[PDB]
Amino acid sequence: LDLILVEEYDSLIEKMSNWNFPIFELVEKMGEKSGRILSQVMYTLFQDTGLLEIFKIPTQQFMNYFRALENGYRDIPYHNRIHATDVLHAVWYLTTRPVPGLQQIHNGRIAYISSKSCSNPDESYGCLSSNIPALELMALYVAAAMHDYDHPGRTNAFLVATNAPQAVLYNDRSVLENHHAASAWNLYLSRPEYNFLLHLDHVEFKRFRFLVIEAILATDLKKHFDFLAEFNAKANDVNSNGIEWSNENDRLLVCQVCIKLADINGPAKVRDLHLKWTEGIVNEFYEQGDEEANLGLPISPFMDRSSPQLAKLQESFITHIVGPLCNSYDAAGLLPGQWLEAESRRRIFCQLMHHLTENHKIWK
Amino acid sequence: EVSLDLILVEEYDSLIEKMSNWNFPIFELVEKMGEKSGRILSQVMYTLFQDTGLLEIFKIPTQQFMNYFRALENGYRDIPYHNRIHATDVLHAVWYLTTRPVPGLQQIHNGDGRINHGRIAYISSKSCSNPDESYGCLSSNIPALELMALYVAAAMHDYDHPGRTNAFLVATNAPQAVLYNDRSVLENHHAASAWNLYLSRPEYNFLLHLDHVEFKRFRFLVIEAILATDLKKHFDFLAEFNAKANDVNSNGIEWSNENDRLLVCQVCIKLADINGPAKVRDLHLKWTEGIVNEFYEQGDEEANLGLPISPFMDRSSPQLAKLQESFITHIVGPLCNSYDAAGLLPGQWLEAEEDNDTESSRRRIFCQLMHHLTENHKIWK
Ligand SMILES: CC(C)Cn1c(=O)n(C)c(=O)c2nc[nH]c21
Ligand SMILES: CC(C)Cn1c(=O)n(C)c(=O)c2nc[nH]c21
Ligand SMILES: [Mg+2]
Ligand SMILES: [Mg+2]
Ligand SMILES: [Mg+2]
Ligand SMILES: [Mg+2]
Repeated sequence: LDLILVEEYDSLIEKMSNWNFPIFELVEKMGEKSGRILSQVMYTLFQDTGLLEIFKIPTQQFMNYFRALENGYRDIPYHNRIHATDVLHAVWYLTTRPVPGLQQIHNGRIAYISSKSCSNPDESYGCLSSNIPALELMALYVAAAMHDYDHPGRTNAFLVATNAPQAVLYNDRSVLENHHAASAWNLYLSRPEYNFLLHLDHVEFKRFRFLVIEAILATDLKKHFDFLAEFNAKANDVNSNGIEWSNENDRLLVCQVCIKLADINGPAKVRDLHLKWTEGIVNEFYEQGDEEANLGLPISPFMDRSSPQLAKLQESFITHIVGPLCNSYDAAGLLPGQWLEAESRRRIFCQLMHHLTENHKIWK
Repeated sequence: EVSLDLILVEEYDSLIEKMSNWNFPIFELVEKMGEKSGRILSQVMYTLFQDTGLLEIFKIPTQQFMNYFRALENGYRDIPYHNRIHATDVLHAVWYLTTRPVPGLQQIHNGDGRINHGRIAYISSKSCSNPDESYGCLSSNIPALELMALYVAAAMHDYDHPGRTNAFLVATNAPQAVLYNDRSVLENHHAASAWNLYLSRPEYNFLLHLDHVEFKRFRFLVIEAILATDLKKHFDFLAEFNAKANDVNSNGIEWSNENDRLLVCQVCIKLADINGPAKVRDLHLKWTEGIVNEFYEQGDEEANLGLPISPFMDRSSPQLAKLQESFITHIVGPLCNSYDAAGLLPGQWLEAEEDNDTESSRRRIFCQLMHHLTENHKIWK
């Protein structure tokens, strides 16, 4: 049994080491225990990261909370625990793997993580794990795991339009996003057997909670262009200055843009995966459409299964949302990739940047 | 009948006449009402909505209006400061500030039985009017729908206040602070609560004659006003306001810009929410009393919880003078100046449009609340 469990860990880490991690396959391998995918992946990553040790996190409470958090994810076509797991894997990968030419100032007193499943080929590379303190990256990983907690499979617009109690409760501002963060943090405080951050002083915990909220609320698309604008003003402005990883604010922004990219990574994966996710999103949209119909309301754009515009939807999405975000992130040179020759006065190859471009074509 | 209708009119004219003054004697009204004093807010709201014409503009049914505002009052807890009386005071302030004559204010704007949704309505106070063309009032630049939202927001900005600060709630990990992720915890609760109350029952629906567009906008405007009363964002609003209105490279206002209009409206409740040290000594002190008493009530609970008593909240070690001094210096002070610099403050010209004293925009103006502020400041230094 001991060896059997160790084999499973090495197996997973090997699978997850690919940006195009076959998450749907894992779902199958787990079979009936499929519902514990988010907690299992969280455990595996917190180990590979070393966070469990860095913050003396008791294994029991950790699993208690995340096993609970998982059950909070409804059984809907897209915004479910599998999505959360995917978003988690993405932020982990994006802040762990080698980034061509990334200058690592804080190159690992504040603790810094380092994935045991990869390392920079040489000084020509770098990674966020070396510029962003472990506390902050843990907030990101946790935020990712709870960012779509208890999603109803409906959009903020729908909630706001139908004057849903949840929308009235939050004054129509980031309705879902607020509810995700609040519901999850509430769950955490519900029982003492969930408190896995007990070994953090009131100071650290206060900040950790802040960071987690900031990350989750940044996943509200209505604020997409504001983050993007703000991120570029700091990172991609020849009259500005790089980032200054020694700055909390700058670092936070980097983290927010990172989770934003991870939440909508769909079209930046291999076609196989991209289509599987797309199928989920639209099926969920069509359900929302059938309701608007039943409520005698105008069906929202791209949500009418009788008059679909799947390609127009995806083409539009990539063009206006994921695309510009990816470029900004790429321009800041934070995207993991690899050099092409033996010489940023050199050609790099960004696998996800490539996937995005190819996918855009299938929707044109 | 007539002997009953003629008496109802008298009360109206009285209240209006009394409110027609920046230093409206609220507490005197509280007593004049005595046992029916629990309905100050609903009575003032109704009165002000007639003085402005809002009842007619949006064909607001009296029954549902009273129904809702009566219920809204009841939501205000019986605490030392954040109570229906404070609400009524703030409501009166925004009403006054956006209605009385303002020296040199541009009038750039629109100066039967069916509602014409094609035309943008503007309200006009019956209890006053611009002395001459040298004066302009805010109600002439900000559409009725927007001012009505400001007034309604004032009436609900502190709904169900617990008498505790946001910091307190965040620190004690109150269920409400968790719910709103420590962001404008109280302010969020006020708006969400009042709105939930409004949609609670059909007999509260007094806005039943606004089309979906108008309602949607009204709701948005109200929330924006209420949430601006969170002092944590005080300096941010002040900064932004200065950037537009009066700064080195300031632009102006352009009342045609919805955003600028909202900013002005927000800076208004902002001021009206803390008008205390800008009223006459009498009123200023009476308010100061309520605030400290409440601050102390908090300090007590902080103690019963084994928490460090928050600054100025320890009654067995008060620092009232220091408190007010600082507040009038770092908060209300800079706000009034900024608002004054933009020239949006009611007031009156000192001299004739001939101030070229060779024997020594250009003429002199006297702002009542501007001086009250300088005076009250003295009695704390
Ligand atoms: C689900 C939706 C709010 C955002 N979103 C997304 O994240 N991915 C990956 C898509 O392909 C997509 N297509 C439309 N909307 C989309
Ligand atoms: C009540 C408090 C949050 C703000 N506040 C206020 O509104 N007025 C009028 C004061 O004099 C005052 N003094 C300290 N804090 C104050
Ligand atoms: Mg989401
Ligand atoms: Mg998501
Ligand atoms: Mg308040
Ligand atoms: Mg108030």
